[PDB]
Amino acid sequence: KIIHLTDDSFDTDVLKADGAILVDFWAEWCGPCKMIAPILDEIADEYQGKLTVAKLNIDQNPGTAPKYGIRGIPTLLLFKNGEVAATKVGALSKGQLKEFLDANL
Amino acid sequence: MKTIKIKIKLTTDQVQLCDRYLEELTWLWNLTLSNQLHNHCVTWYAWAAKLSADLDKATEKLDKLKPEQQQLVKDYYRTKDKPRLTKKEQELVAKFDIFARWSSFSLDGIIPVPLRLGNSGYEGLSCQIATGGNYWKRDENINIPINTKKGIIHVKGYKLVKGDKLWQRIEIVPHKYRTFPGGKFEGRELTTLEKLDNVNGLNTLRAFQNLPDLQVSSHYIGGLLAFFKESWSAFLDPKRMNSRKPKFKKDSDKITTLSNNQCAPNRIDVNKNIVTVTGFSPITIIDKNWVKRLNLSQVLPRTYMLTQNPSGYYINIVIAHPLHEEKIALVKKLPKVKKEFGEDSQEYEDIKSKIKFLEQQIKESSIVKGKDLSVGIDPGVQAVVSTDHGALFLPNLTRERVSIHIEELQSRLDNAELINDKKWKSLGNKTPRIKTKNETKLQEKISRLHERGANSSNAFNHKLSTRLSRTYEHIAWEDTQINNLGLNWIMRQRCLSDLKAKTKQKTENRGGNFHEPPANYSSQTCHCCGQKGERRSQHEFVCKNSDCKLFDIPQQADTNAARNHKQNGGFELGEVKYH
RNA sequence: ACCGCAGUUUGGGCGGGCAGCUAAUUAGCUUAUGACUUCUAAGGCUUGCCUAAAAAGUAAGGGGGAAGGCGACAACCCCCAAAGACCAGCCGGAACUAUGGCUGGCAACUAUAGUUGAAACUGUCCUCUUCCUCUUUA
DNA sequence: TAAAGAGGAAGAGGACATACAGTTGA
DNA sequence: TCAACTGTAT
Repeated sequence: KIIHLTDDSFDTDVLKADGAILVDFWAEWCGPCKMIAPILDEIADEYQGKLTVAKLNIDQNPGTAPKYGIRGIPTLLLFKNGEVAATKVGALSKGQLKEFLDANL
Repeated sequence: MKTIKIKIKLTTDQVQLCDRYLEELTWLWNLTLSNQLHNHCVTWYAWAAKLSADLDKATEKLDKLKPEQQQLVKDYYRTKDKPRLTKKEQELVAKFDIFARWSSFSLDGIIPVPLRLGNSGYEGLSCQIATGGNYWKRDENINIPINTKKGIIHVKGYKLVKGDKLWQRIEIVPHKYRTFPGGKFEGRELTTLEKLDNVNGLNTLRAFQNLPDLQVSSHYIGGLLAFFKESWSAFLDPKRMNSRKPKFKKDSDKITTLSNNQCAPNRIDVNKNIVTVTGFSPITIIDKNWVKRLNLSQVLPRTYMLTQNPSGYYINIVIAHPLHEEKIALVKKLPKVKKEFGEDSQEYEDIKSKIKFLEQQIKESSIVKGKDLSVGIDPGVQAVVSTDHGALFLPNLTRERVSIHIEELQSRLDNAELINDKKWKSLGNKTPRIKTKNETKLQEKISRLHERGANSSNAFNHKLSTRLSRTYEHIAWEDTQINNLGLNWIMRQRCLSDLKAKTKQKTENRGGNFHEPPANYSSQTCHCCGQKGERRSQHEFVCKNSDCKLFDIPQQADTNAARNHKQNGGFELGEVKYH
């Protein structure tokens, strides 16, 4: 269900697309990233329609991460029509991410 | 265990040596912190592997049970809303609690990179990727009407702000231990902090960094390493939610104490009032009651500390009961026999018997027969403690005046700083200003007043705790902090928690009992009836029901609450009271 | 009030202690979150005199010499004195009042007899939180 | 009176208060 | 020749 993002279309897909978009910055050799991936998949299936979610491998879209102040992974950016509505870093727990989204939505 | 604080006088050269030692210990502390942060990754990885195994087991046991209940159980965590389940399903929910925090994962194909910590040791960890470039900073000009749980609040937004350098990626690579550059222990891996207890390796590191060799003794190195071990252990303990990662120490936050936790003072000459400790020439003592307080003919010095305070230089000597020594001598043998004979051997049981016996001897060494008097104590607003028999103890009113004096002196100092800064800028210099002599004197005065306030509060608390411990054998203590929901300024000067802790410890040592009854319905309840009464004033209380013996008789509210606490403690006597 | 010194605090001890009233430079009452010296940005009355943030300093047991300090003062020398005030038991529900009384002994001061000689002390590290001051906006 | 920064302090609250081998050296 | 210091173990 999660959409997979690319550098070339990021502007339109994330900035022009309507609604809030939660983008997770990703890599495969990363530990905590694999800790939190299941949670992101969960949130994808719980909040359908109320929120849209995307994943971006830094190892395949290296240009995007610098542009948005990101210096380490995992990182979560909640965007709303061209601006990041919310920002968070580090492997949150299930509850933490849940109330984070609850508050931000 | 007790601590004796003795004032000492140091010569100028001794002060210079102390300053150099403190600088060296600060450098050591920073080095140890850096090493521990670099190493935390290896612990995190094992923790993650164990967590993954646990999640897998939970998944297996959740699937293996019947499909009817497992769906609702999964949903229980898979959904914000939670219904009132039956005991059957609730048991399984508890049994698979772990899903509340995480969902199963692999952790395979990983490479063990060095992590960067956040505000905890287990959750929130991250792997760094790059340095430089612009960064997010709060912009207060942006007001976002965030619809938090408290409705709409205009929170200050964030925006990208000037960067330090061009954005550059970090070279990913696995973790690697750091090692001593040379010397007799070249190539040793610094697995733990205890590996840093070596003077040789530290000297080698300092040479690598082009700093002079260490001059401090190994005892203070050990003491500082003990402090850091304590702080780190607190950081990693889940049970404490307020202890976080240790901080780096800047030039303005240097260590202020030298700790020797290996051996007592080398010499304590009481006739000429001289103390000989490691790393210093003999130090003179300017204390007049140190020989009577220390009481060397019946105690045993263990460890000590050279401390610096606005009042002067002190030496802390820790003393214990004479038996303490053998106890430790046996305790440090336990790891040997366990390794040698195994926990089932008879030696192990004999050693535990001897430990227990010595511990009991020490404990009974300080028990005093009492008069079996029971007391209820209630912290008050006007009186620091009210007692069941009507006693109201006045607080340490003196410290409020010290606090006011601090207010005024800080106002003066800040005014002076502003005027001096304006004159500095007017002259046309952009370099940071250098502090003046009057400002230094005024700052010293403020520091001394803070110290005097703290010491006064501590002395008052010791006196009151000793009084209560001596008079009473059974003590009931409970605080109605609902008033908190300036009052905070007044209450921060009374130090109720310290008073309670001191009384608790002293009553336990004498052989009494300490209880902490619940607080439910303590201030408004007619203690002689149990009915909720009424107050006709700020401190008076009257019972409601006509059947009361004390009906229509105003009484002190604090006395009422103290007697209620006494009842809930289980003593129920309440025979008499003063006014 | 406050400040300094007596191991740290409280009551007390020696000293420093603005301004006003009354009596006779020195005694009482009111009272300041210390006192004093040098030089200056500023302000006040009318060209002079005053009040002074900041800055840099002085002393904080009593008396007598004394180099040198612009000065508060004082290196050094001589005499006097010595309070965070003694010890050991036994009572105390020990508050108000930061521990009351009795016994014994020991000191000091008075007229062999009296008065005074009070209490407590377990600190350190670390992390969160609170307080305060000064700014800026509303 | 309110709120956010910077800097200086404190209070809460939990732990803690080492022993033997081996080496130096004056 | 014994105090003092450092290394190893937990």
